[PDB]
Amino acid sequence: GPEEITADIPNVGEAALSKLDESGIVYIGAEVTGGDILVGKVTPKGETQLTPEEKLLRAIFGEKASDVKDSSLRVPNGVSGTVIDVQVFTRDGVEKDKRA
Amino acid sequence: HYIGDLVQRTEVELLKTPNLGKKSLTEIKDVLASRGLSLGMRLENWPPAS
Amino acid sequence: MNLTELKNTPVSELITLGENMGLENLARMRKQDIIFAILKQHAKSGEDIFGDGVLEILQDGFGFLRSADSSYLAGPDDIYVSPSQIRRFNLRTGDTISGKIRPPKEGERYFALLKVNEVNFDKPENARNKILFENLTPLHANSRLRMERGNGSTEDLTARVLDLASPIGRGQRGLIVAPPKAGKTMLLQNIAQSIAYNHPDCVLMVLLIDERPEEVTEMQRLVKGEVVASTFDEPASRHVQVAEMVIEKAKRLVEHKKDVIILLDSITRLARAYNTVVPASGKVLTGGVDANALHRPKRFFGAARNVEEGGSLTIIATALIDTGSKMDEVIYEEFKGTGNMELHLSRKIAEKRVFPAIDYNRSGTRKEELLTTQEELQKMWILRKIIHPMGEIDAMEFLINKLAMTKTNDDFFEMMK
Amino acid sequence: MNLTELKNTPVSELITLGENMGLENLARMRKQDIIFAILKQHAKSGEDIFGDGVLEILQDGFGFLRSADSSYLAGPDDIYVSPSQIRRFNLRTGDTISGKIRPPKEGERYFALLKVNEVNFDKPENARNKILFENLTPLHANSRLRMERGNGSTEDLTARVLDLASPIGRGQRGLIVAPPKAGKTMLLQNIAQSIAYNHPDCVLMVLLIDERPEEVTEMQRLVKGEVVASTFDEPASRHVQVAEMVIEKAKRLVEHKKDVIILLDSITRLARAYNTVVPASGKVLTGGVDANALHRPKRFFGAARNVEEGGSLTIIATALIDTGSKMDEVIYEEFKGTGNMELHLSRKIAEKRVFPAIDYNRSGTRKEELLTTQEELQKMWILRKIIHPMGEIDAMEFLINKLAMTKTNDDFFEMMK
Amino acid sequence: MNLTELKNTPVSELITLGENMGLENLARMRKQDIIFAILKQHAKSGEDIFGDGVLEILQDGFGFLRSADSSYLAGPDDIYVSPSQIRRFNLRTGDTISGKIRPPKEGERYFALLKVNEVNFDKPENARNKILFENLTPLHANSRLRMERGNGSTEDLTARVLDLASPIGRGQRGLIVAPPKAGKTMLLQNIAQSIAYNHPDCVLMVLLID
Amino acid sequence: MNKEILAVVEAVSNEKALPREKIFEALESALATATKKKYEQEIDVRVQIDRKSGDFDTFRRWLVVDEVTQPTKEITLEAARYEDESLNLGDYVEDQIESVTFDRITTQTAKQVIVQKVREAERAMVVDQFREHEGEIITGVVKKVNRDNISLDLGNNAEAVILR
RNA sequence: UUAAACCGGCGUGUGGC
Ligand SMILES: Nc1ncnc2c1ncn2[C@@H]1O[C@H](COP(=O)(O)OP(=O)(O)O)[C@@H](O)[C@H]1O
Ligand SMILES: Nc1ncnc2c1ncn2[C@@H]1O[C@H](COP(=O)(O)OP(=O)(O)O)[C@@H](O)[C@H]1O
Ligand SMILES: Nc1ncnc2c1ncn2[C@@H]1O[C@H](COP(=O)(O)OP(=O)(O)O)[C@@H](O)[C@H]1O
Ligand code: BEF
Ligand code: BEF
Ligand code: BEF
Ligand SMILES: [Mg+2]
Ligand SMILES: [Mg+2]
Ligand SMILES: [Mg+2]
Repeated sequence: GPEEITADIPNVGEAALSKLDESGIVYIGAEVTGGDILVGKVTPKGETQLTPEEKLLRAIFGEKASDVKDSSLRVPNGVSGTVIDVQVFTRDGVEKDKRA
Repeated sequence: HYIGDLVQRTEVELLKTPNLGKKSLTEIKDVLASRGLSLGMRLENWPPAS
Repeated sequence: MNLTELKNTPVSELITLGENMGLENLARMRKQDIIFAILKQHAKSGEDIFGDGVLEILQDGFGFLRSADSSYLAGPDDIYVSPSQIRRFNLRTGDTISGKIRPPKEGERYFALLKVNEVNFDKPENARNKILFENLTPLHANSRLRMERGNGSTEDLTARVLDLASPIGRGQRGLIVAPPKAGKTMLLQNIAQSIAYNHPDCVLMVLLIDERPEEVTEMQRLVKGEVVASTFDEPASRHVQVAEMVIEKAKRLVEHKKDVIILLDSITRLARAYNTVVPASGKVLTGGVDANALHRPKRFFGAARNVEEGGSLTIIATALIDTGSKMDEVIYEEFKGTGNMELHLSRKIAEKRVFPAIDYNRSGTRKEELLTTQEELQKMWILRKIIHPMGEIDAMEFLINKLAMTKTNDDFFEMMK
Repeated sequence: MNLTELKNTPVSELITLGENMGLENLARMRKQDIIFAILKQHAKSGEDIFGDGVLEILQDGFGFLRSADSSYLAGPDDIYVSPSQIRRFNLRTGDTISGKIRPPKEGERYFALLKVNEVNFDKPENARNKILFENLTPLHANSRLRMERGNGSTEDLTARVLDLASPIGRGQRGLIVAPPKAGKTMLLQNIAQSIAYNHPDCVLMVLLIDERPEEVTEMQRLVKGEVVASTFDEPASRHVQVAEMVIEKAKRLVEHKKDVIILLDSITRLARAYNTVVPASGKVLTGGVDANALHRPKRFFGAARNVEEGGSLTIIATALIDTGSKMDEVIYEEFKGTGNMELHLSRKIAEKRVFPAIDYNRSGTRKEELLTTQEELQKMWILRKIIHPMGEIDAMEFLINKLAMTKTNDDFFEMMK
Repeated sequence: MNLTELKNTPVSELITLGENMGLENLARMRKQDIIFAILKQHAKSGEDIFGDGVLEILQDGFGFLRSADSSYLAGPDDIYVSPSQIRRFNLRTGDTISGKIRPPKEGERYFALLKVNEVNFDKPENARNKILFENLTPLHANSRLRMERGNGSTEDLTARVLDLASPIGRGQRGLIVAPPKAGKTMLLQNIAQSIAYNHPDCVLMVLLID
Repeated sequence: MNKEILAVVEAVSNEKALPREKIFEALESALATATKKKYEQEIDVRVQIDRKSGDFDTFRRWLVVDEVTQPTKEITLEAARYEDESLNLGDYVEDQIESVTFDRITTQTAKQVIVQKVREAERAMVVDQFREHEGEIITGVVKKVNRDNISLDLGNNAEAVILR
């Protein structure tokens, strides 16, 4: 499977998801102090060889798997700041999100 | 105003308090009892600060 | 106070009463919406409202108190009934309940009934300890319900003819088989008026399904008793709703040992609605009717019965023929064998401006000896013997002429001498 | 100024008026687009425009003032109505509103109505304090609406025959059951002309649904009154839009105690559109019609009624038969039982070039004694008695010959002597 | 005990018997539901109930003991019959079976028949070793079943006429061709009464459909 | 939204092991476990999604007991005056309405609960395949032995136990 | 067997002392 930036982060508080937008990238002008999610890069990890029921189930429930992987960038511990510019670049063929 | 008197006020005076219904009572139960406190506790030393 | 107490009167008194209550412009919203706002304000005055209505049970377990004047339909004044009452008393569908109600707090829906004070015009103790309706012992019509008025009107004959064609009694199951443009409307009108005037002891419950709203207004304010109807303004869903609701009200009232007359017109449109609201079984019958489309209509039709213990349920449902297609006729067929009382009306004679054109030949009653005394039965047998060998037009003109030449039915017997 | 004041006249006067206003080439854009640009310039001159239209309410709460000449459809001159007016007066659908309007600033959509000056040709105070339509008391046709013209034309018979077959009055619900190529067009044409000429007091509202544009142009500029139509150029969405909009306009006009005649042709295409715009319930009926596909058509049909307080709504909707399939016939069936006024036309006689071919046998009116005087009713009864025993062709040729041999209807009575 | 033993009597005796059993208000539920609750309590007293009914076989292989008074229909007192009995004795449809039954544990459905004690009013040994019905040799009516009552009633003629029109006997196949409103009801009534009074040896099974 | 859930319940392969009723009660449990994650307040939430008619509508269970910890699910033995509850046990409320709709972790919970429910249905199937001989001698090999019970196998994944 | 709790390797370049 590929890598996604869906803002549906599992096992995280709502206070950490408050800064995020609908896409998964924080708006231009929201300051951050501690380690706070600003890219919603959660992706599957679950291996193949799943029974047909598992595959049909994860297909009928959208595109969801062992997505619990955090795999998200936060600010380094110790540095504050205020985001003022976001830069995103997609590979030819990959669908462009609304923020791009 | 102060819960120093509401600590001596159990849950039997919640829905008898005027206009405590579904969502206001929900907030009262949530933001009070989740912070380690219990709604209604017997004590005898709140006046003398003891 | 009571909703019907505000409902018997037009929207004008409701408007001035709301102006007394000091609210927003009432005439803008609907008059039943006016009643909702008015009861909300009355509850705001710090008093417990007293409401009443018949119970409708959904899948969730709670209930709705549908009002009589709202045609037993969904309304903003339908009192919510918490499941706890169904746990304590287990009030079934059709139970007329009156009790204390409170206003709906915000985010709620309607008024909630706190405590029941009256169960079917009786103490609540009889509600729990009572014998059920489908648990009764059905019987035949023992007591005779006379139909003639007694002062000799022109449509009074329309009642006398029944007493001369086939008697009608408590607990009977009557069918009225007639084509369109035959004279069913005025017939059931004077039938209800005669039942009310001559027999005010029984509970007159006239029913109307899918007719003109002008007909509903003419029926409601002409006859004695409650008039619930559902015209074409409501789909098959509300049709079956009002039908099952009035039938369950009748079931409960018979359980309370009371007599209920249910004059329904027509049964064919009810059957069409039923066939519309049944799941498809992958097959169709002759005429275009589903297989299981007749089960619930047959239940609703056979709900009528005469009871050993107390009360009676007598339904007179009009059957419609000459519709061009088969399915309606099919209904009629499936309904001749279940009802024990047939009454057939003539349109071929009605087009001749010959009223009332009742089919004296194919009319009849099963176990009709329990519906009339001995010598009157002998005389009716001889009278039908006289009526038989003459033609249809002959019998009908003889009927109309010699009965308009009479005033009452026993006077008719004493004149035939 | 008023949009209709610029709409009664063709595109040529609009072009020269825009040239007077000094704008871009007007003939290039559409004539209603011309009117939009012209009103924009007129507002640019520093004056408050005076607009009018009937209200259409969307889900958001605001309204649109659809104009009469635009067939009650979406247009660039549909005045926006802020929700504040619906909060103050609560103007419902169909309320003819006239008042002050402002131009649309950029990034806006259309003109906005500032303050209402006329509500249904009455003061705005009557708009808030008023009794509603579905809140009325429906009744039968009390006042008779004569149809004969009085100077004896050839198609004047087409009105007389109605007065001789079955009378028509205020608040009635009329059906015209006829196959294609029978003579419905000219019939409703002379019916509207006779209603307008002989009874100019009532509001003539002719309706046309899904016909030829040439037919729409022939209808609009031939009869007295407003002519709103929606041909096949518009899908079922705009069909149901114009239908509900004219029916709500009629509801409001009856609420204001006025009589509204709604001549609609045809009801079957309206039912087809309705069946097209209903959600699927996972099942189909006989003929290919959804279950709940008839609820809203039945509402639209039963909107007609006679009122105790004031005003009347009389609809004459034409039913179409001989279409080969079942569903249309199904509609017809579902519509014979709801309307209290039937009128049937003959195509088997129309192919013989025998006009007008009205079915005198199956025509009739319920409670027709309130539609005509006493002795005229006796004479009509005797005349139908004479017409009955003869054949169809016999009755029809007798009708056409002996009525063309007469000039008026009472003259016809005095000649039959 | 036996369900029919509680069924011959009206709902009133069932209500007072349930009050003797000390349960919830019985009159509220149905009388056959009353019987279900009453048998549940009787089983709670620590005794094996004795039930009876005719067998109805579904596709799964188990059976239901439909009772006589319930019109051979689905009811809460339809005794479940485990497939093991159909493996041992192979009781077919219509076999009147009487035996020991137990209460339904929770999450179950109805009472379960443990051991059969009576098979068609006979020992269970005759149930396995027996010649079948469609396996028989059909014949004509040899023995005559007289119909006249013998004391001369008015509807007694309605039996005599049959004996005068066409006799009726055992094993016959009779049709009654009649239009509506002809007199079939009272006819079959006095026919059944005459068969029962004059010939009480045979099993009278009157049937009514719709 | 709800049409998607209807499509899922139409597309379930084991409609016979899990018909519509068990499917929407499983979704009841799934939305309960999801609300366990939506709010830090551990509250049991029945939602009666009304599969055939419509969609979910969130409730709140009172969990009648004299305690007060997690007061979203604490009611004494008689606190049934308000709202006309009038019930000691089982009286449950509908305070919070239309909570967080389906999201990805809600679908995760629904997926895991429905697969374990298919497993429970297969357990009912092996129950049926081992039944019909209750009270008869049966052969069986054992798998594990413990101080309190032992596990037994017969074949065809037929699992049973013999207690101490 | 069951329950509870917890879970910079290398090179390069630059600059500074
Ligand atoms: N008893 C009666 N006396 C006089 N006229 C009658 C009588 N019954 C029916 N009619 C006539 O029948 C017409 C209405 O018939 P209706 O009740 O609509 O028949 P249907 O119910 O079969 O359509 C009226 O115009 C009326 O003149
Ligand atoms: N009163 C009449 N006099 C003469 N011709 C008529 C009359 N009514 C109808 N027609 C004939 O009917 C034709 C139009 O029929 P039309 O109204 O379009 O059929 P439909 O009834 O299907 O709408 C015309 O060609 C005309 O000759
Ligand atoms: N022997 C008889 N003596 C007196 N009345 C009879 C006799 N036979 C039939 N009847 C009358 O005929 C009617 C027959 O009804 P029913 O038995 O229901 O006929 P069917 O069975 O054809 O429906 C009864 O109402 C009864 O009054
Ligand atoms: F025209 Be009738 F009322 F069927
Ligand atoms: F073709 Be017609 F107008 F029915
Ligand atoms: F012939 Be009847 F319907 F019994
Ligand atoms: Mg009628
Ligand atoms: Mg035409
Ligand atoms: Mg019979």
